Amino acid sequence: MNIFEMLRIDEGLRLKIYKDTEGYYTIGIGHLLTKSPSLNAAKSELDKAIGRNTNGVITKDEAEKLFNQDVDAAVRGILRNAKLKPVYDSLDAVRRAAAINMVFQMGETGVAGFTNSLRMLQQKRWDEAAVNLAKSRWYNQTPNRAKRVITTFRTGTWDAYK
Ligand SMILES: [Cl-]
Ligand SMILES: [Cl-]
Ligand SMILES: [Xe]
Ligand SMILES: [Xe]
Ligand SMILES: [Xe]
Repeated sequence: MNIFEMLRIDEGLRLKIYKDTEGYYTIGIGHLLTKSPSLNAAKSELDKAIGRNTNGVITKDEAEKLFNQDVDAAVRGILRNAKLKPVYDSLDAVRRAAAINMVFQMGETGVAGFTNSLRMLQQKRWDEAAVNLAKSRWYNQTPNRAKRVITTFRTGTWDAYK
């Protein structure tokens, strides 16, 4: 298991524009297109992202391409953030994958706000972090996904994904 397979499982793969759990237009492997309610705005952001007139549909390769870009951006966002990087560098490989998933999902600012959990993770207080991480809107809105990520930070193993 790795970050890619992990996110492919949590996000799924959809070749046509769809709405995510918050109702925003998305495509591929969780590639958010726009927060706007306008489908045309979404079609325009998609065409710009792909480089062609897609008419709201892309191929598997195009999806995987956007996915690679998005994972890369997520890692880079963590490294660039002064509140995230030190935590991230303190973690083992498995746990780092969990941090990437969260950022991919809610953004760097979003994760940078889990101050208290950040500190517990840095201190390697796994069970405590786990409990604090569940006290969030993220967990109440996508509890199955949040449980899998939480267990991963908790245990340092990929068990929740097997
Ligand atoms: Cl893009
Ligand atoms: Cl979920
Ligand atoms: Xe992190
Ligand atoms: Xe994190
Ligand atoms: Xe976190």
